[PDB]
Amino acid sequence: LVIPEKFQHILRVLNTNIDGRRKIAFAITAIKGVGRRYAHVVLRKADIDLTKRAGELTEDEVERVITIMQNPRQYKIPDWFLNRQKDVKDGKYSQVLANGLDNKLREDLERLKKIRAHRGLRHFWGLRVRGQHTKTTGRRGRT
Amino acid sequence: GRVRTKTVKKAARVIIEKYYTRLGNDFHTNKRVCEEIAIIPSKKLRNKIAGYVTHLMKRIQRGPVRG
Amino acid sequence: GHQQLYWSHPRKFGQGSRSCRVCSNRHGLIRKYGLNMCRQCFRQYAKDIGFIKLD
Amino acid sequence: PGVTVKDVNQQEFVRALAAFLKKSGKLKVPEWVDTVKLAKHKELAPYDENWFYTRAASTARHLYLRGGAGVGSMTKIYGGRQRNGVMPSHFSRGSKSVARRVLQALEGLKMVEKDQDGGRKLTPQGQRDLDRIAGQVAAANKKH
Amino acid sequence: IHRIRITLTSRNVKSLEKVCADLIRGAKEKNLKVKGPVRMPTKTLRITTRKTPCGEGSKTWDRFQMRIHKRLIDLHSPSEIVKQITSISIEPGVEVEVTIA
Amino acid sequence: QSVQVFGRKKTATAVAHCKRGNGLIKVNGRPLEMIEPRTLQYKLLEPVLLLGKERFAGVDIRVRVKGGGHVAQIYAIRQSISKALVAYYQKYVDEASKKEIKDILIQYDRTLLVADPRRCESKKFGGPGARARYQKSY
Amino acid sequence: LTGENPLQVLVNAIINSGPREDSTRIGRAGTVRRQAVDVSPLRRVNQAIWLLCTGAREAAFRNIKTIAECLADELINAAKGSSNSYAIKKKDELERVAKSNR
Amino acid sequence: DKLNNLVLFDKATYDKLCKEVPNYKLITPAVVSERLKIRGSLARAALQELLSKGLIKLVSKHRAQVIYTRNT
RNA sequence: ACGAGACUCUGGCAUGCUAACUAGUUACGCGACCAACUUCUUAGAGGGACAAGUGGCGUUCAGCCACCCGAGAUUGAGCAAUAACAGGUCUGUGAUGCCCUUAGAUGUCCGGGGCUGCACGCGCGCUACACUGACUGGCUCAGCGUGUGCCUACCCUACGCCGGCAGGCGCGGGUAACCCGUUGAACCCCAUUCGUGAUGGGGAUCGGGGAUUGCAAUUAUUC
Repeated sequence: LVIPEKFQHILRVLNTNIDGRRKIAFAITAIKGVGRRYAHVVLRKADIDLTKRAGELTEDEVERVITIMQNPRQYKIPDWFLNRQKDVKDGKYSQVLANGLDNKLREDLERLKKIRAHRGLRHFWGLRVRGQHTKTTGRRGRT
Repeated sequence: GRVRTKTVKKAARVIIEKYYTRLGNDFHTNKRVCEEIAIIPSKKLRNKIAGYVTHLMKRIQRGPVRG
Repeated sequence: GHQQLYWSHPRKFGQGSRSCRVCSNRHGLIRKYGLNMCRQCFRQYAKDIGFIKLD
Repeated sequence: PGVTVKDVNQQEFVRALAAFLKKSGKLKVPEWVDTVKLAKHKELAPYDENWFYTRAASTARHLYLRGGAGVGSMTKIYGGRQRNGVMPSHFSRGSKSVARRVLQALEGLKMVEKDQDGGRKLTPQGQRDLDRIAGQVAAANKKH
Repeated sequence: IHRIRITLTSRNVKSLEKVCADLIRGAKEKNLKVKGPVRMPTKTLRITTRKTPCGEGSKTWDRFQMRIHKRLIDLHSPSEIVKQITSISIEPGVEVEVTIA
Repeated sequence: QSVQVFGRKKTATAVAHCKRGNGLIKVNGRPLEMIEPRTLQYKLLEPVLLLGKERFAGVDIRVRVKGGGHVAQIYAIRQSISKALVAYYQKYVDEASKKEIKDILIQYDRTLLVADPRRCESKKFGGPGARARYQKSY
Repeated sequence: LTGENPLQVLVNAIINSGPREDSTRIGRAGTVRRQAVDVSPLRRVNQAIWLLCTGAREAAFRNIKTIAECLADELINAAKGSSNSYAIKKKDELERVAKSNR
Repeated sequence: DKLNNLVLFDKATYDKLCKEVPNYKLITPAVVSERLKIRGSLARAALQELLSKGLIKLVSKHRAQVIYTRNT
């Protein structure tokens, strides 16, 4: 129950720059496509256990997860695990990275504005696009 | 509160005045005799009448009561 | 003519297809157990039907 | 003089039965086991790997309640709140393609099979075999 | 089969129990084996309605009740005996159903 | 020739089939203290060690234990052990041993013979529940 | 794990840390002082116990020593007769303040 | 605002804090977590390693407070 | 003499009673040494609680307080007095008294704008703060109830196409303690966990997988 790995005051995974204060392996909110049941499934598929010591966990497991997500369509694993699926401009789910790029693509609002639709303005003003009622309840969104 | 109304009070008074022979001091025996010698249309009211009959029997075993 | 108009697209949930069997009123209908009375007519006839107040 | 398979507390009983069923060595789980959510009330996927073995033994007991065993009654053990956002709750279950794949892996095991009228039924010969195995692991190296 | 069932249903218990006792006594007058009266859980019909005909006043509701009591007695006898025991000038309200099953 | 009042409380139950035989005590349908919820094992440990083996050396017990709810079937196991012991000693040996050992068991605690009569009460008139009322405006 | 007797502290902090007087309201108005009273010890000791429920919670609530592990201090809060507590000395500060009215 | 403690495993510094647990009157994961201000899971791992060494016996398990004792 | 009480319904209790082939079972029982006169569920002619016993307060009255014993010791509701009000209802009723408009009858016809806005003019509503909140799916859980032709064309539901289950189609059961169902995409729990609180802990919108099939839903249906 010993490991010769050395504590690293600086660690780098995906070029993010965020406050490293707490533990790891489920504060991966900086990592976009790992965590919860899918990461549990991958780790169980890798046949690893929890007989080590928590607190000091390295990042190789999540690197392997992203490596398998580089070619996820080969093994026919249930393919509802990527973020934006069945989008226009491609019949597949390609790779992207870096922050400042994903949050925008969570709302692919170029073609829906180009079509001269109410949807572009519904999305743009920070208001409802499906119709959340906004006069007595439903006041969250700008505070 | 547990104040007995005129119904149970008057029924107990009449039962004691008319069948003082049979009534005793026990609630169970007073209950049985009250059921026998009177047509009490409810069992709760019968039990209340028997309880007040027992209370008044204790009262009159210690002297005369005016009712 | 008549068949060119009638029975084209089914009205599967007609509120106007139901009425109180006593006064032929649209509203307050009691369809449970097949009463098919409005609530006022039911209150008038509740004792005769067999429904009585206990609780 | 005749041992019942529901004789020990079912935790270690199903644990040992699953140990036997995995020690047979002829059956390896397919690739549609854990990535299925089954029901909503969970947060994670099957991780034990003996989930198939438990499904079959539990299903047997389900008959020790009634014929034509099916999954919804089996999964009604834990009900209460299931807050699902903007719509009320449901009553637990799993998936039927999972059941079909477990059946495809279950043929040749004489454990649990369908019937002609709808539902499941018990395999008495395999029943006796597993009873004998459980009894003779209990009475040889568990209570001496 | 000679298994015949009689199902007794009424909204009140006094008359239903009177009819049940009458039929049990009748089947015991003759030397007949009779399965004792079996009581269904007496399903209760509820209709809750606003008391007002308009929509005015304190929201007050009527809680109407209708309880249906069901008993079934099992005995083995041909149809003529059942037909004879039915014609007893029955009291109103107790619906009698006989099935040869 | 049918002496059974079994063991119940709240929602659960346990059919106390008590009969003369070899005399070994069958409890929980499972080994003594490994119950999977684990919450209330120690209450079962009071009487079985208090009384002794010889008192229960002839009691062959066969109980069908059912019912969800810890406070129901737990403490109903103790109600059943007390009541089955009472009936066994009464119908088989005498009343004096019955009163002695039963007095010991039911003087350890009272709550055996009495369950909570508390039940959920009706949703009342013009309110979300039994006593709460909808908010009144002026 | 103890083997010895924890009885000393187990009794000797809480179960006579207890205060000796609480207060009550005066007349019909005036929220500036409180008339000192007492109770047969149970109500005042267990009012200290209730404020200690709040105090031990806040010693756990958003704090380091958590619930299901304060067994030593809880046995202290339970057993019998001497004085070391904290919310009880809060109650004793209030005790003296309201007791200046005798 | 988590504190900074020496967690590195060295030829020297590693064997200077692992033989300090039995130097206290009260030695539990709770006491170590409230006093020495390092994860209680580290103390649980330490007692697990002690159990592996063969000087105690494990009884039951929990996510916070485990039972390891001895009868010799 | 009404009203109050009594009363009716409803809960809470039977080593008791009446009996059930839909719950429940005994050494001339198998599928296993390597037709119990009925009690858990159901429901009936009954029983049980009376301030009844004791102690203390009370022109030693009515009664009050406490305590054994007890399943239970002011115990859910329903019903509820003349005079009342210009309270609401003529839009529930060929229940009902007439001053009195209009043809744009307050009839029909999957037909058809709003009201599903956002500087709020108001009212009823939709929501828990940490090892307690939620996942391991690793042990038998709840109902209260509903469910298919006078009208009538509209009922509740038990396997597979299979992406990961309601489910677009074949399939049986149930006019129901017989089927749904010992209530079929639910406990609150838990080897995904918080070491002292913005993290794993409880969701600001809002995008894809096949959509229960309701012309429309967006100008209210659908993981």
